Amino acid sequence: AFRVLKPWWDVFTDYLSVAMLMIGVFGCTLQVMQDKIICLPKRVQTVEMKGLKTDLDLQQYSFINQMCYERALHWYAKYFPYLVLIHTLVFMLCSNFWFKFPGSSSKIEHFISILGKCFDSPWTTRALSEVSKKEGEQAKALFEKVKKFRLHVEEGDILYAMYVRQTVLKVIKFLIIIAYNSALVSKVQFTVDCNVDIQDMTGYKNFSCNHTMAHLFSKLSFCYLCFVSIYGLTCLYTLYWLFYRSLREYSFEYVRQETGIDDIPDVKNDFAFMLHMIDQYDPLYSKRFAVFLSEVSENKLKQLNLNNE
Amino acid sequence: PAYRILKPWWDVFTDYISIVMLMIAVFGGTLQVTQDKMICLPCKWVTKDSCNDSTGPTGIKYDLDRHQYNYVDAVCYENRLHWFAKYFPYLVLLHTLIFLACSNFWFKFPRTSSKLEHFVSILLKCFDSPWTTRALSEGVLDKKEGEQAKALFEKVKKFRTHVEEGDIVYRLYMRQTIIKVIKFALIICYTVYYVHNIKFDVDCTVDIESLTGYRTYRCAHPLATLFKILASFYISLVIFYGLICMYTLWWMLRRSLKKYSFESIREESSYSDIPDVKNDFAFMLHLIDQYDPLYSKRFAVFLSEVSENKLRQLNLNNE
Amino acid sequence: PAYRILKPWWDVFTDYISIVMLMIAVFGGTLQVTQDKMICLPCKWVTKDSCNDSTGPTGIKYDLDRHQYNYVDAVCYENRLHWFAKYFPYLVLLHTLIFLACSNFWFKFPRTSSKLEHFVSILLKCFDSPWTTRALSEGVLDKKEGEQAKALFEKVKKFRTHVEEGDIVYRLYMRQTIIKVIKFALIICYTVYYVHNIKFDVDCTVDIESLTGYRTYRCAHPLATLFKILASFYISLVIFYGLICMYTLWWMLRRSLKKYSFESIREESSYSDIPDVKNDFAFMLHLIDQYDPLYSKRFAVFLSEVSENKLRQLNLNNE
Amino acid sequence: PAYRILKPWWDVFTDYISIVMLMIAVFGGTLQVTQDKMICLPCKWVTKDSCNDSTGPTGIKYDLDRHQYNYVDAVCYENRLHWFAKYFPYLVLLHTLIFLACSNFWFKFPRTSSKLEHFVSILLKCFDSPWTTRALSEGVLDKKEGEQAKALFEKVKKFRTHVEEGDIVYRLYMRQTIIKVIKFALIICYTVYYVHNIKFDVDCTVDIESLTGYRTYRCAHPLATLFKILASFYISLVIFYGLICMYTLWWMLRRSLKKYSFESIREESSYSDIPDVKNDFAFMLHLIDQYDPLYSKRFAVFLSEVSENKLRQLNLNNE
Amino acid sequence: PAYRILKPWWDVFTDYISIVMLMIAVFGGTLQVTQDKMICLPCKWVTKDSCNDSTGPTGIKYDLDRHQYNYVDAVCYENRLHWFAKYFPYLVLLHTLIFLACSNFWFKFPRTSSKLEHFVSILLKCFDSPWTTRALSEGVLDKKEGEQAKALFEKVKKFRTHVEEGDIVYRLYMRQTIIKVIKFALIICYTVYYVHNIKFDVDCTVDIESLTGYRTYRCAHPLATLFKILASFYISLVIFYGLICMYTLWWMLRRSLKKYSFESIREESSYSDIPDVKNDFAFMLHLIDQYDPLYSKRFAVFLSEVSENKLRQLNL
Amino acid sequence: PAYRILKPWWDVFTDYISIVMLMIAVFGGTLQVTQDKMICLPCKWVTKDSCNDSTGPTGIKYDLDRHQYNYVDAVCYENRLHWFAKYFPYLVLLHTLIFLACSNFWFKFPRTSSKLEHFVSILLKCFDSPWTTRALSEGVLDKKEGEQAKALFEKVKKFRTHVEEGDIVYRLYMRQTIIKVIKFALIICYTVYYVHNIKFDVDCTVDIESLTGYRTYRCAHPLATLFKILASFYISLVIFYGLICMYTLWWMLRRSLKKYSFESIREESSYSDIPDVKNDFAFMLHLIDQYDPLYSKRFAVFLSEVSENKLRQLNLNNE
Ligand SMILES: CCCCCCCC/C=C/CCCCCCCC(=O)OC[C@H](COP(=O)(O)OCCN)OC(=O)CCCCCCC/C=C/CCCCCCCC
Ligand SMILES: CCCCCCCC/C=C/CCCCCCCC(=O)OC[C@H](COP(=O)(O)OCCN)OC(=O)CCCCCCC/C=C/CCCCCCCC
Repeated sequence: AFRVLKPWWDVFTDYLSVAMLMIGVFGCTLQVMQDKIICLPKRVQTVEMKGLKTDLDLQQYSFINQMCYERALHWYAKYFPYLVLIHTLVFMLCSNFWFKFPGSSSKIEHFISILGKCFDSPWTTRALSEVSKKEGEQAKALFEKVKKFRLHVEEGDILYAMYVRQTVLKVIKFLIIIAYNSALVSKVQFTVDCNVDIQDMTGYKNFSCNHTMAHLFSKLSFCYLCFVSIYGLTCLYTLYWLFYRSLREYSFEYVRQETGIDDIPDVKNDFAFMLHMIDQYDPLYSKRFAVFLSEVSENKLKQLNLNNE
Repeated sequence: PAYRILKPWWDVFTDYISIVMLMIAVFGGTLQVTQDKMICLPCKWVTKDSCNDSTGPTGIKYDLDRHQYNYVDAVCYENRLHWFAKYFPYLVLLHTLIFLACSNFWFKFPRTSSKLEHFVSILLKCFDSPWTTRALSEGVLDKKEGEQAKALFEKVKKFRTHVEEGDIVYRLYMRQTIIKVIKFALIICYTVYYVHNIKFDVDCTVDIESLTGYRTYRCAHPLATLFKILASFYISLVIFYGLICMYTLWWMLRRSLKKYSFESIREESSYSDIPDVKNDFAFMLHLIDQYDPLYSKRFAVFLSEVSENKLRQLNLNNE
Repeated sequence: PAYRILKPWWDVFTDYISIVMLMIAVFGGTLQVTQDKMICLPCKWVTKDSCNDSTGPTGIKYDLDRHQYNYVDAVCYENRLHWFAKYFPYLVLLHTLIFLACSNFWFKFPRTSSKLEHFVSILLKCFDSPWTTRALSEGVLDKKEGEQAKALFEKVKKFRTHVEEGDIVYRLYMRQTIIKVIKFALIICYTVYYVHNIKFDVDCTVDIESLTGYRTYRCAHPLATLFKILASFYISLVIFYGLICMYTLWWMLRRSLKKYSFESIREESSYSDIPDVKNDFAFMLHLIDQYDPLYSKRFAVFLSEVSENKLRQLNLNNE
Repeated sequence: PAYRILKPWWDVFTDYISIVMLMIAVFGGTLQVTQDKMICLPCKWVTKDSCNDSTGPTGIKYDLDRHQYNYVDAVCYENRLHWFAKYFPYLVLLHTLIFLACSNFWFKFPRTSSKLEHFVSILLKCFDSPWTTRALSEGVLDKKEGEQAKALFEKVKKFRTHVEEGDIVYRLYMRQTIIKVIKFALIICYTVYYVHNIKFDVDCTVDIESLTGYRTYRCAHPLATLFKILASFYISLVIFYGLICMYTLWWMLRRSLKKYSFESIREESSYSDIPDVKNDFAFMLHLIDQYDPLYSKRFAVFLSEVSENKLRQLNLNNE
Repeated sequence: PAYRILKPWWDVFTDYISIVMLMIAVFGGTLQVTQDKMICLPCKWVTKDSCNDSTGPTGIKYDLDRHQYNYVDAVCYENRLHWFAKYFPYLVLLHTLIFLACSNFWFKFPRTSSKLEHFVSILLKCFDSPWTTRALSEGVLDKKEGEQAKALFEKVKKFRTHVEEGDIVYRLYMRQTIIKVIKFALIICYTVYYVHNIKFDVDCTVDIESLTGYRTYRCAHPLATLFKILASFYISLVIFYGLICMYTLWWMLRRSLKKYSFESIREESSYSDIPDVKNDFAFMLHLIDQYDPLYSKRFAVFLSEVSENKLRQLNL
Repeated sequence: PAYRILKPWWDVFTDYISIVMLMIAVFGGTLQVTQDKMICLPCKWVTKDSCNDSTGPTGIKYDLDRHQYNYVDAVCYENRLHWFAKYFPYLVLLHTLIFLACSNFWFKFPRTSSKLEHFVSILLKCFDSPWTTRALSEGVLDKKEGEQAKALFEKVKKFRTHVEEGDIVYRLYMRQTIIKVIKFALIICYTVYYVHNIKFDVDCTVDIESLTGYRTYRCAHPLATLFKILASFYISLVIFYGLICMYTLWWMLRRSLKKYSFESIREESSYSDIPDVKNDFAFMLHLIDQYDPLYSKRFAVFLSEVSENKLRQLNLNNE
């Protein structure tokens, strides 16, 4: 269960990605509709009004429709949902990239596993009561496991760099999407002026067309712009949390003040970053883990077990 | 999972109303995407951009092609159909999504979700503990049941030390309820004020004379009365979603939910040392009492130091 | 789940009938959405807003465009087709949704749902108790089996003093049956009354002469007859539903379900000390007798104090 | 689940035929919903309301609009297309729903369902018990295994007393088979009689001369030949279904299924004390014999009291 | 039901080919339902009930309404379009459904299903039995595993007596294989002989001159060519199916599957007293050998009586 | 299932790419079935079978019915539209089905499937073995645990003797990769060559003058540009697929996977006598190295005969 390492920003971005995927699917389903553009020629040949006889068949009208749809309608108004689909697929793929790496997942599972072993161990509350038979043996075994974790994960820094990389990719993708979508949202217009040269096939050269779902695609584009704006603000806050304080180091000095143990050291690198992650999830976990990190506390446990046996 | 005990009757009712409103949104959206149109006929005789409305009967000849009719329909659907009659299902879908997000925000927000999961897990394991039956019955004890009861007692102490200092769950539930009534008021106002604009007869004046030959057209919006029905039904459901939510606000403000007293339990049961709890512990026990008060009773024995002493003495007899 | 023991034959029959009526509602609503239309031809010969109905034959020329025909269809569908012929499937869907909400309300309402889950759990654990098999047989006793039997005896006592005080489940079931029978009465009334309005041929008079040139039209409603063979069928199902509900109504008024008599069970078995349960305990035991009487038998041994004395003597023997 | 032992080959065959029949119903219903129509052309030359049926060729001009053609199609579909061609798939759907309800009535009806579940449970647990293998091999008997065998013997005796008193399951199965076979007879008779009415060419004379100008029209029903072959295919399925039901009925009338004889089983086995069960017990034992004789042979040793005495002696030596 | 051990490579291949034939049938049926139409234009110049086919060109005026065109389309679709082009998807549906029924009949028929499940259960239990591992390794033996091994031995002997008498499973599998191969032959014959009638251009002559004014029409069948590819590609699949079925038939005529020889296994193993099994048990051992040799080698140890004597003296 | 350990990263990537390609095939197939057409208009001025292209503007009167236009569209779509622009989605579907068959052939082919299932089962059981944890830490051994360790150690030896003889899995995987890359090459060649034939404007000279009046027409294929970009996207995926396959091919030509040296593990671990496996054992060990080397590390201590001797000695101590 990796949910303990998903902060509020990650969950919010995941739900925004789901919403954007819904928008893209709905837009594609709207694009499925056959009747897309409706074109009438220009300068066609109490008051009683009479209709203008354009003198065109239904097939001529359909030919004009497809000609003006291909050669007069802007490509954004025709391929916006597919771009939304591609962008949301990229967002979903690059939002789990820290989680689904081979070497990173094992470290994540090891950290959360031994941290849960802490959060369920009697020796943690026993150690707080010490500060303030079988369980002792399990305590000693878990303490060896904690030292194994220290020698196993603390060396590397793949997790922090990988998370920074995926956050930066999210930010730059958001910037590109916002820029080009805001630039091209003005091209989704209802009334279009089509000037294809099919005078030899139909008889007319200038047509006035209406894109029937141009209003719907404009609303969808504005909603997608709002969703991407919220996504990018969330990713910018993620970047700010990543770089406003050094996440490559974690100080246990708060536990040093709270817990009477001062042998508790300040771990670094991936240990520090994952401690910050679980602090975003639940700050009690790190405080309870600290009493297992220190080794003078291990000597105290060894003395207690020696006297008990 | 087992979050059904954390959802009182009002939350279940609002969830089901949200499901029905989502059904309304999907149905209206499918209809608006597939079959929503206007059937516009030009007004032959016009009187200052208004229809004049004037041997056997013979049909009026408008001389329009089918595509001129389609162009007139599209233009008078975009420019003269009211925005409510066009974007009602999408507004309903947005409102339902916001309502569902507000109702299920604290189940996804990590700080509140961790506390809720911890509470529900310890309460389920406490309610299913045989030590609860033995203690409320007031030396035979199974060994594994012995250290199970001891470890669960220690876990209850852990949880009380871990949750009782904070009130994030209560504040989040308050804010969710406040948003779910503010949005209900806004929805009811803007939906009742604009439902009358969903009409079947629409007179459009769009100035496409250079392409069609007529200025003013009389249009029939076929899927309007149905949209007048669904909206009305929606205005019904939201009203219910309001009233229920308002009751929740009353339930959260008639008394202080950040203080829970076990006075009845220590009145009936023998263990009178059971203390009073505060903050998120109190609010979550109130939520549990909204489902089944007995779940509180079997929890209370795990909050008492007299029960701890009795369990310690009997375990010490056992091993 | 295991709630099938709390659903007698009437509840299962109503659930299946509601499923079939929901299928009818979905089918009719799909047809209404996709293909419900009118095909209106103008009456050339008229007499005071009424169709006069007066070598080779030649077709009648109305000089109407396709879009004028579509407008005439839309206007006469909106104004002159009866509301029942247009909203029968939606009314059926609403009625089925309310029927299913009434049938499954006590399984979702937390106050009754908690007690029902409690009773189902204790009855199912008493059904599978080995002590029940040994006692109905009337020694050797695995210690786990002995303490589980004693703890389940105490659990029976605790569940009894928890539930016997109140009758919320019985009242809710009473209210659900009453709502389901008055709803059946209203449905059969207004549905039999308005079924004659689903006609194939409808004479529409909509006064759109300024747009079409004709005042009266003779519309054909293609989906009328199928709706009739739906509506009558729906009526039939409702009748069955109502009759079933009526039986359930009588089943809760023939004899007092709130005073369960264990007279036959205590007469057959050696244990003749079975006390008559009260209120919701009695009602749920009657609901269990509807499913399978043997369950009640296999529960009786946990309510008799004579079997409790036998178990206590046996427990003192092995302990 | 494990009711499959209660469904013999005829029940499985009828279930598969009903499934493919339901596919027929759904396919035909979809086709009748979407594409069932008539393409009607007026007969220009007529003699006494009958189609007279009388320089390159040039097309016949009827001077009819598209909407007049649509009205003619609707009226000649309603009034002159045979009801069988229009409502064949709905009739098939109704018939298959009744067939499936009759096939699975005893599984959902609580009285028979409880008895069948009890029988299946104790028969499967009798199969699982290794005492059957040890006894048919005829001490090597585990203490716990011996006690489970004794509990199984007591449960078998209790179930025999519980279920041998009545024959509700046999009566329900016989009634279901009789209803299925008589419904097969009615379906075959009416479908065979009315399958000739599904024709491609339909002459309609609907008297809409005031609205169209012609009295007689010749219509083509595009979904007729397919609606023929499906019907023929459906007929074939019913025949197969019917034949299967016939055999099942004969299987319930050749020998008394309420008087089961263990003659071969107790003759081959050492135990000659196995009594002949009766009524429902006999019925479910015959239904098991249809699946696998091994199940009945292993149940025979728990039905024997001499085997009970041997188990008692072996367990006696064990303690 | 863990029946995968009873399906050799031919059975899995035929199941996948039948699934793809199901997809052919559903796709073709959906197309024939929704968009199988005919576009018929009258032949203006008629020469003895046939089409004569004779500055600025001008379109030909037929003076036909759109409903007359629809009537002509329906009449020439029903009367003149060949029935193969109309009912190929329904025929492939029926054929592949019969293929699935033939494949799964012995799995659904209670008489063979019960015996199949009984044999599969004891084969799986003997495959995981510790005594099999000990004897193939061949005394240390716990009382409980010895008891369970003796119980499994008695089950093996009793089920051998129960099954070795009959041969219904092999007979049913044989009958299914012959029905599948002869239906392959029939399908190939009729489909290849009738695949040429799916044409894009069809001349229809329906004599509706009193209702339309023309007698001969030229019709385009838009979904013809696609069906052709479908038909042709469907034919390819059937060929593979038949070839696969052919091998199955050859396999079941290569040697008598009702007599299984443990000769290799009892020669290589220490136990040279393994008896030769007969009839159904022999056939299902042969199928399991076609799945994996190790299952048959391991079950060989539960049939010899020298292994029984060794187990008895170890238990003693 | 449990084959996730067997599939490396390239298999997962190719599976995802195949899923996206199948989405391409489904989308293109629905568009081809539903909306693929041509809208052909005749060229009034024809000079040697070529469109000559020679007050207020007025429309060209072609004097063609809607059905003649449909006939022209069907004939030109059939004849003068390239086969690629028509059957692109079906070719994509066939290619994806062949790719999926090649990628998942060894999991369905029984001879390789049995070996893979055996290897995965004993590897997972050895990973979950407590003796693995003891060996990596290098005691308290429950007798179930000890017998499991000894029996599964013997299982590992027997599996090595059973699987070391054959190399069918490696050969099958090699053939699958080679087919997947050669088909990649053919797909790229024929798709890239014919991708320029998906054009919007298409001239058709179909010679239907006796039925239409014109010989040459200028059609516009609406689902061309979209198809074009779909083809481009498909080509992109194919390229990626091909690249991945090449890496896999390179991964199976860099070193002989039939000779897996245990060098690094036997230097790191205390047991330096771990023999070097060969053939399919080595190949599946290399695959599990690609998935996770910890699997091979935990399986290595179950092959060494020094671990045989130490486990045997410690088991002797425990007996
Ligand atoms: C808010 C977000 C929701 C997102 C959901 C998006 C759904 C996308 C659906 C894709 C639709 C693609 C098919 C488009 C066909 C267009 C045909 C058209 O224009 O309509 C013509 C005509 C309708 O007009 P009339 O016959 O006059 O009927 C109206 C007056 N009774 O329709 C047709 O000819 C065929 C229509 C195809 C319908 C396909 C969709 C139907 C869906 C059914 C709605 C829900 C199910 C039934 C509900 C019953 C109540 C539970
Ligand atoms: C027993 C009753 C229970 C089941 C009933 C289910 C109800 C289903 C409701 C469906 C609503 C959606 C309908 C949308 C279209 C309505 C009007 C419309 O546009 O259709 C008309 C038009 C008719 O024209 P053609 O078929 O060319 O006519 C000439 C005949 N050669 O149809 C169309 O082109 C649009 C079709 C849209 C619906 C498609 C659904 C068909 C599904 C096929 C089911 C079978 C698939 C698998 C079969 C395998 C082989 C047997």
